[PDB]
Amino acid sequence: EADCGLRPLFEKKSLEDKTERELLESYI
Amino acid sequence: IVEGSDAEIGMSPWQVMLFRKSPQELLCGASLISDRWVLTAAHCLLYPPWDKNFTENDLLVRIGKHSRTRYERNIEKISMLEKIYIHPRYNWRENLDRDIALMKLKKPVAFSDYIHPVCLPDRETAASLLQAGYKGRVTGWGNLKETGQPSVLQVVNLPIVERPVCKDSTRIRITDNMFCAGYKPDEGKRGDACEGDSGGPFVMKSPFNNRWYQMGIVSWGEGCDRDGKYGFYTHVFRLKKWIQKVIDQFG
Amino acid sequence: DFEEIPEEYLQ
Ligand SMILES: N[C@H](Cc1ccccc1)C(=O)N1CCC[C@H]1C(=O)NCCc1c[nH]cn1
Ligand SMILES: *[C@@H]1O[C@H](CO)[C@@H](O)[C@H](O)[C@H]1NC(C)=O
Ligand code: NA
Ligand code: NA
Repeated sequence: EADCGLRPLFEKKSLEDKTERELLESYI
Repeated sequence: IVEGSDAEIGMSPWQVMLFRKSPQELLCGASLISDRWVLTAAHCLLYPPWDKNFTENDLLVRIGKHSRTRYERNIEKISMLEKIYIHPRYNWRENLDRDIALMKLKKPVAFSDYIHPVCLPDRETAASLLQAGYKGRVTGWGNLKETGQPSVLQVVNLPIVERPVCKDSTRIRITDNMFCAGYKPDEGKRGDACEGDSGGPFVMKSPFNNRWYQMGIVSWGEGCDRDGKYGFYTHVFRLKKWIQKVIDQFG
Repeated sequence: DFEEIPEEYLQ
């Protein structure tokens, strides 16, 4: 849906989970 | 999940548990892709070598869960299945080629802080992110070791592996409808999916639009977290035309 | 192993 993939407790509040940065750092 | 960690609350709100009615037990993982559709591995529903061939009335879907065994009152939602759709060219005889299935729920599930759908990739997101070395995230309630079971949902981040390395790790025939992920022996870090994690999602967070996309489905592996072996995942984008055909004609 | 779920879902 239009809101897919945006988590209520994370992206929707601009909070990061404890390991998503590991994913971002691999996207090189 | 071997060598993972406990998920945070709400970390994977698209995570679905496939649950057998009788005996009451976990069958597989799955993912929520809309308010009425759940994506899983075909072998979660149909695997004749193990005498597995479930019908809709055999099963329930539990959404919004964190604890494996608790009934999470006021948080999880339990749904009955209207219909199962298995890919017509799913190859259970050889190598689990096209290991994908859809389940339509009898009624739409209400979204919440704990229940929310994942995106499916477009061609451009798939091309941009399905690259060797790029990491995704796998989640499930399956076994903690090859040879016990977790209290809460487990999560591990794993790198996509170059296709020649995947092919050279196994005698099973690999196809374009699969990719593999996991660390190499020389990399030190560990982690894998295991039995019970079948059907769960392999997700990546797009750095372009900051949305989570489901790129894979836990499909198969030889052992769990063995050195020199990798986990194999159904390539969701490669099978998206079938997903779209099912949803358009049965939605 | 699993906590019983409400009967409404099994009917
Ligand atoms: N060990 C088999 C290898 C195999 C592959 C293709 C065709 C037949 C058999 C195998 O993996 N299977 C058997 C059917 C279901 C599948 C399975 O358990 N998948 C769960 C994920 C997992 C298990 N281990 C590590 N990740
Ligand atoms: C699976 O079960 C359905 C109905 O129970 C049956 O029609 C179908 O032939 C079975 N498939 C296999 C591969 O045994
Ligand atoms: Na090989
Ligand atoms: Na390995």
